[PDB]
Amino acid sequence: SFSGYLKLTDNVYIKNADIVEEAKKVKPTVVVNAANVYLKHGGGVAGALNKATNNAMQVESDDYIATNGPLKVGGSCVLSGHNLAKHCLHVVGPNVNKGEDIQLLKSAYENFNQHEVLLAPLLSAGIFGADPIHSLRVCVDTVRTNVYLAVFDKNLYDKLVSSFL
Repeated sequence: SFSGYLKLTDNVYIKNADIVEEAKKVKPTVVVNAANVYLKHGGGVAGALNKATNNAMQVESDDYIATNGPLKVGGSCVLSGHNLAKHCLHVVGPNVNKGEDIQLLKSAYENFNQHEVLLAPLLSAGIFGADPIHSLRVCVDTVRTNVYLAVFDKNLYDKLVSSFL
């Protein structure tokens, strides 16, 4: 199962790990993607997850967008997890670098509550430009299901754990 995760709360766990490597190892029921409204998996977690699926996640996502149109910021869709997970929950956190509303981060985390257990990144962190300390705070205060957070950056992981209230 998941291993080496530090317990933050009753249901939130955290580890300094590459989410792609965690997904290939654990093969969880749900891996969360840090998606944009277009499901264009170019960089960050999305680019890395997509690259691990040999671009199959992108092909599937483009068919989904062609049929359904874009997601909302704060919204999500469930697609295949390909070789990484049974499912991929593509969640759109606000991208503060693109001027999106940070108040939508709580709405984005609410999507996790539809799944009993998930492997996930911190939403809106990294290239999405939000404060990762704030993202972890919103995560612990919003998610009620079991979330295993994979934090790619070592120094950020240490800062998140040492500053966690």
